[PDB]
Parts: sequence; structure tokens; C-alpha cells
Amino acid sequence: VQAVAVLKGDAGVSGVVKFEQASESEPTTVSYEIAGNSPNAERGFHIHEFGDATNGCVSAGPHFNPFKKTHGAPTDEVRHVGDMGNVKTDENGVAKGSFKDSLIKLIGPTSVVGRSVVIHAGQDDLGKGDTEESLKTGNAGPRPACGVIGLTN
Amino acid sequence: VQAVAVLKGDAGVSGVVKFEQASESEPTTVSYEIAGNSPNAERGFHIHEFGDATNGCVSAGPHFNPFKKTHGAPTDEVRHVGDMGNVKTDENGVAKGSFKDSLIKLIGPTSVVGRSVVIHAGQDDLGKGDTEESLKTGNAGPRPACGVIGLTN
Amino acid sequence: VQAVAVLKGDAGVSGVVKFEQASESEPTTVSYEIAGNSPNAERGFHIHEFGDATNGCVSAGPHFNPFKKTHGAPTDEVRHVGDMGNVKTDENGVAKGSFKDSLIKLIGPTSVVGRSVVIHAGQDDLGKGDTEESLKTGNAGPRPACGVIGLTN
Amino acid sequence: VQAVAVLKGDAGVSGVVKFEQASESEPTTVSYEIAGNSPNAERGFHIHEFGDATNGCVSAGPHFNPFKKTHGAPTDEVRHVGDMGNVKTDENGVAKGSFKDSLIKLIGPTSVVGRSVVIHAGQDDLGKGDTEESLKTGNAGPRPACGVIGLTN
Ligand SMILES: [Cu+2]
Ligand SMILES: [Cu+2]
Ligand SMILES: [Cu+2]
Ligand SMILES: [Cu+2]
Ligand SMILES: [Zn+2]
Ligand SMILES: [Zn+2]
Ligand SMILES: [Zn+2]
Ligand SMILES: [Zn+2]
Repeated sequence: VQAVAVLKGDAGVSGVVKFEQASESEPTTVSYEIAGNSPNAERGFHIHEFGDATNGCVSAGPHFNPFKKTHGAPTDEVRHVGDMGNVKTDENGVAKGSFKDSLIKLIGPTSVVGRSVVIHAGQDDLGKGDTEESLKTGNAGPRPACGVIGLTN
Repeated sequence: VQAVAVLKGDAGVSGVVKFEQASESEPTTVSYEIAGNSPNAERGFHIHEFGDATNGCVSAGPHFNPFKKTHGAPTDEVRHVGDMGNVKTDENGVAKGSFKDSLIKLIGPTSVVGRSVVIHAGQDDLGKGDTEESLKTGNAGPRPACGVIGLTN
Repeated sequence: VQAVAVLKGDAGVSGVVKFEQASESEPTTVSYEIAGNSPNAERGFHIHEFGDATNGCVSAGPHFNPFKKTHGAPTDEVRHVGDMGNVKTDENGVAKGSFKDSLIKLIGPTSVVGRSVVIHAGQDDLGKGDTEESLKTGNAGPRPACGVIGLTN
Repeated sequence: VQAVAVLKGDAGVSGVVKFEQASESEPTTVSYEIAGNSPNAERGFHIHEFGDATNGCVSAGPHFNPFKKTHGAPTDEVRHVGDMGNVKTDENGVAKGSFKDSLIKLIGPTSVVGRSVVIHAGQDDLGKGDTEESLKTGNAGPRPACGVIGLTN
């Protein structure tokens, strides 16, 4: 009901993601601070299916998609539950923010506890690219950092 | 359900812990391979409460103990759910094995998903000792590597 | 803001439970009279998740737990919202009383309106058992009578 | 967002009515299967005010009418939100079907969750009789069965 993912990797990317959700029907509050990114950029931020890091961020699987839909924007009606959009980085490569979400949960059958958060190397096209991958991953590219979502105090 | 924990730290000890539990009622099988430990020895191996890695292995908290009991051996009646006793290390400092446990679950209110696995620097006295501390941690010592338990497959 | 549940089943147990709440912040007053129980006993009394009677009391599901907690006693910090403890039966098998509760609400997101009240065949251990079942239902046993919580006056 | 009422009483009439509403603005879908009616007939089908089964169906109160209108057909402008008109029974006295309604909701201040569904013993005159009662209940007579609308999943 309070969870955290410490992001780590081998590309200088690093950070912490905080989840808060008080009750089953309430929205989760996502708060992140990630550094080591490109400056002045937009980078893909998502929930991948597996909290598996056997071989690094590549071990995490595809996007969390309990409802079998297509990749989209956090604001679209048609998205994967793990679709958190893009995070915007500053002049120093720091992405900092917070938001609320109704699809992402800590409680119940679709819980994300035990899953992974990924920060991509590229930008998420929200599925409005003209490529077929756009509808899978949004073409956000590789995985500089990821972290398992764990239960905290 | 299949869960896994990738064990890391800054002391050169590392490894993989796999969990498997078919159904609620059923026992969880745990399998592991851990490297970098002292040779020919015994080291404490537990499940700690938090899957919090904001402060290395420290932030993992104490032993997961929903039944509010004291520390013991995996084969004791009185024990924490997290108590997996000691792993035996070989001539190369490797710990390799498997076991089935009935308290440790992947499904249910006592689920270990989102929690942490801990590989200690010392031997777990199995709550059979000198102190009061024995009754808390089995005096296993510091924590050279840990990992959040995540869902995989 | 006044609700009621008529408890019926195939076991000879029946009764009526009343709930009254004037504002979301105020505590909910629970009043009841239930007959046909064992005499001079303690039987489990809970709010289950669904107001679904398609399959007797079975279809009411588990305990109402929007906050993702373990089964406990009405007076513990950690408990399901629907944990109302045990009711005491007299010489005639009648259970009659009232109590105030601050987790149970008729107003808001965690309202119990439309959910089910279940009276059990056994005694609630209060989560003070050593099994996972204790942590799920207090080992209260079968469900002889239940009823949907409806609006009234 | 999903709910059900299980129709029962003492006259052989029984059944299930399902409701589904995705959001407050969307219309509600109603589906039903009712048995034990007279065959080849039309019977009044309404949502009554109280989900109170204390004394049986007579305890449900009058029609749900938060907007203080006069009784009518589901298609008129002036109707109680609880007016579902008549259900047509077949040769074996089974009424089956589905509809969509814009007054009836599962979400918000006029939610029907916790109120009663009633199947009458006679035909609803839809408010077009000359009598007074017509404007109240459409002269649908007694209540062979009713059930509280409860939450389901
Ligand atoms: Cu991604
Ligand atoms: Cu330990
Ligand atoms: Cu119960
Ligand atoms: Cu009516
Ligand atoms: Zn996606
Ligand atoms: Zn222990
Ligand atoms: Zn409970
Ligand atoms: Zn009417």
C-alpha cells in the first residue's frame, strides 16, 4: 500500500519511484526522481510485467497488460496498465514529478507489487507512430534502468 | 506462481533465488545458487519484511514475521516465516540447493512477493543461543547481499 | 444513512442487522438480533465483500477489506473493515446487541451498502491463530445465514 | 459498476437481475431471467425505494423516485427512475431480456445499489389509467418476488 522501486542499471541512470494507494478503489500516487538521463528530453516510463532482473532490465518482460490491450498514453482509454507515458528531464538530466493513476494498483488482482518499473532510453510515442511496434512498446527503445516494485513501511 | 530474487550488494556476494508455489494450500519450493561467500561455511538465509532497497540491505527491515513469533530453525514450530536457516557454502564459496517450505507462500495474505531475500555474512545460530538477539535474528550478522522478491516466468 | 440486512439461510439461523450513520466522518451504529444459533456461544460476525446471493452465502466472497489488511478483532489496528468479531449467544441461541464502529461506513468510497453480512457457524479466533487461515477469516467456519445490506427506514 | 439482485418470495416466482454501469454518465444495462410467472403475459418490473426485506416484498416501499415525478413508462419523460415498465413472459412463464436505461444508475447520488428490484403480479398500466393509483404504481398489484441490489464483481 506503499511501495518503492529503486531504479538501477549500467548506463548511469538511477533513481527512486514511490507508490501510494490507500484503498482498493482509490487511485495510486506515483512519485519519482530519476537522474542520469538526457537533458531536456522526454523518456518512456513504464511498468514491465516481471520483477525479474536475472539479466538486467531486459529480463523484465513486456508491459503489464492484464486487460490485453494496446500500448497508449496514460490518458488514453486504450492503454496497457503499465503505460505511464513520458517523463520530462531537466537541463541537468533530472526527471522529477508526481501524478495519480486509476489503472495502476498496489491492491487486488492487478497489483503491480513484484513487478518492474522501467525508464527507457528513448521517447514513448504513445502508440501514434506509424510502426507496428508503436502499438507494443511505443518505440521507447532500450532500458537503461529498472527496479522491482517492493513493499515498504 | 513463480517469483525470483536477484541477490546483490557491495561485498562481492551474489546470486539467484527462485520461488515456486502452484496453489495456496501447497508448499513453496525454494531453489538457489549463491556465490562470493566464505568457503566451507554456513550462512544465514532469510526473508526480511520490506522490499525496500532505498538504503541497501538495511532498509529490508527485520525478518518477515506475520505470526509474531521468535526466531528459530526452518524445522522448528516456533519460528519466523522468513527463517530459512543457514545455507552451506562449498570449497568455492558457492551455495547451491533447494527445499520445500510450508510457511513461505507466494499467494495469500502472507505472501512474500514484494519482500526481500537476505544472505548474511555470518551463521544463523537458529535461536538456540546466548542472547536475546538470537531470539530476534539468530545473530546472523551483517547483510552482504539482498533482493526484492519479484514475479517472473 | 439507515441500512438493513435480513439474514436468512438454510440452517435455521435468521435475524436482522441495522446500521445507521449520520455523516461520513461519524461512526456507524450497528444493532442486531439473530436467532437460531447455538446457545451460550460465540459465533463470527462479518461484513463480506459482495451483495451477491446467486450462490447462497458462498457468493458473498471473502471479508470486506478495502485497505488490504489481515483478519483481526474489531478493536485492533490491523483488521478488515468487515471484522466485527464475535457475537455472544444466550440460553436461547439469541444474539442481541449493538456497537459503534469507525471503520464501517454507509457513506463514501468504502461504504458497505450493497455488500453482505454473514453470521458464522463457529467462533472467530480473531487472527490469533498460527495459520494463514486465521489471517484470512479467523477460522469462523461455514456460513448459515447472510443478507445484502440495503437502504431503508 | 456491476451488480445483482436475486429475486425470491413465496409464490414460485424467482429470478436474477444483473446490472452493469461503466461510469456515471454511461447508461445502465439491465439483463434479466425471471421464472414462475403466468405465461404469455405482461408483468410490472420496478426498482422500489428500500432494500428492506424485513417483512418480505411489502417492505420495499414505493418506487424509487428521487426526482419526484409521477409513475410512467420507461420511455416517457415523466417517470420514476424505478419504472422498468412490463416484462413479457413466454409460454412457460419465463421473462428474459436486456435493456439500457439512462435514469437508473449504479454510480452517484441516485445509485440503485442497496434498493429493491420487484416483480409484480399484474400488468403495469404505465400511468395511462384514469385512476389515482395509476399515477403511483401503474396498478401492477402485489409483489410476488423482490431482491436487494447488491455489489458483485
Ligand atoms: Cu516500457
Ligand atoms: Cu536475516
Ligand atoms: Cu466471515
Ligand atoms: Cu412496483
Ligand atoms: Zn505499453
Ligand atoms: Zn528470524
Ligand atoms: Zn476478516
Ligand atoms: Zn413507478
